[PDB]
Order: sequence, then C-alpha cells, then structure tokens
Amino acid sequence: FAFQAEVNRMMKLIINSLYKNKEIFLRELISNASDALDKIRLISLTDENALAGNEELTVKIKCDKEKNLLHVTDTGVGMTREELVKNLGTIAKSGTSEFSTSELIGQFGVGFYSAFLVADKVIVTSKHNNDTQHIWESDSNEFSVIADPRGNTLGRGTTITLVLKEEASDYLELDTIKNLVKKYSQFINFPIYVWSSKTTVWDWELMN
Ligand SMILES: COC(=O)c1c(O)cc(O)c(C(=O)OC)c1CCc1nccn1Cc1ccccc1
Repeated sequence: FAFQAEVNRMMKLIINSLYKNKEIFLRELISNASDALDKIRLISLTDENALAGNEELTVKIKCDKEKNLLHVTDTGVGMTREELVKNLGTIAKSGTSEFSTSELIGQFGVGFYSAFLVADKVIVTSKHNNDTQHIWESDSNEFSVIADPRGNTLGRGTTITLVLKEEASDYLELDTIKNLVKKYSQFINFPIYVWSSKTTVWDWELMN
C-alpha cells in the first residue's frame, strides 16, 4: 500500500543527507523531541498533573567524547514499555526475525534509520506516566528492552543515546555539536540546551 510510498520518501531523504554531511540524524533528533514535548503539553490541557514527574519542558544534549556517545534528553510524553516494543513497526525482538506501520515509518523512519549514518546502535531510555522506566536498544534490525536498573531517573521523557562509530568522532566536539544544534533548533519553541564549557566550569547553555 502506501507503506512503499513512505519508504520511498525515507530512502530519498537519508541518501540525500549523505551528500550534505549526514546531518539529518540530528535534525530528526531535535524535531522528534519537539513533537514529544508537544504531545505532553497537549495532554496537560486535560490532565491536571500530567507534568508531575518533570515540570519542565526542555531538550538537553550532552557529549561524552571519551566514551564516544551522544545523548539527547527531552522531557516529552515518553513511551510505555508497550510503545517501545511496537517502536516503528519494523524492529523485531532479538531472535524473532525468521517469523499502522506506514504511518510510523512516515514520521519516525527517517530519524531512526539515519541515526545509523553515524551510530552502530541506538539506545532509547524512556519514562512514560503510569509506567516504569525502560531501556531499549537496537542494531537497526532487532531490539531488546529491559527495565532501567536505576529506576525512574528521567521523571518523564526520553533520552536517545547514539553509540557513535569512530568514523564519526568529530561530531562529539563541542564547537561541532553547538553549531549544528543552533542551526536545527532556531524554530523549535522549546528551550534546547547543550552541555558546554566556560573558562573551567561546565553548565547547560541555551542554543535557541
Ligand atoms: C528515534 O527516536 C525517536 O524517534 C524519538 C526521539 O528521538 C525522541 C523522543 O522523545 C521520542 C519519544 O519518546 O516520542 C514519544 C522518540 C520516539 C518517537 C516514537 N514514538 C512512537 C514511536 N516512535 C519511534 C520509535 C523509534 C524507536 C523506538 C521506539 C519508538
């Protein structure tokens, strides 16, 4: 059906970004975090205390240069364990490959699959209201999900961790992330921060 139409759009956008410095993974990281924040703000209109777990609506990005990791943390609606298992309808549980999705592909396919332009794995730590906090890890093909051993550390929202390839080590430099976040967040209504350094003290720096 239209599942091939959205897949066609996804191939077009991901390969197009391969010419332009493979930056579409970061634009999608910011855009999807913004939509998740929009979702919980819409819910807070009906629910009185929908923000009781985390009363702030932010996007916070931190680089781990020595560990070669990229963290993007938003305080959006989050995802239940049942929502992590569904993901975007294309990732199966580990060991079950030999056994709608079109709407999930059209919205999240570009963001998920373009992350593997620079990352070997994609790890999702999410905390949704009325559910515990879980960790979800995928190799682009299969996934595995467990409950976070640390418990509820986000209050509410989602942290996307990208285990970057060494090929993409230059993305973790402060001046690189900051210029890229500033470019792709100038139209996001929510405040977006990057863990930056000032001389030496470290603190969140507003980028938009
Ligand atoms: C690939 O990271 C995301 O797309 C993503 C993000 O960057 C920031 C977020 O806050 C959230 C989020 O929690 O939205 C509530 C997501 C998940 C967006 C989503 N909502 C329903 C399905 N998906 C796609 C998906 C992909 C992999 C595993 C699970 C779900």
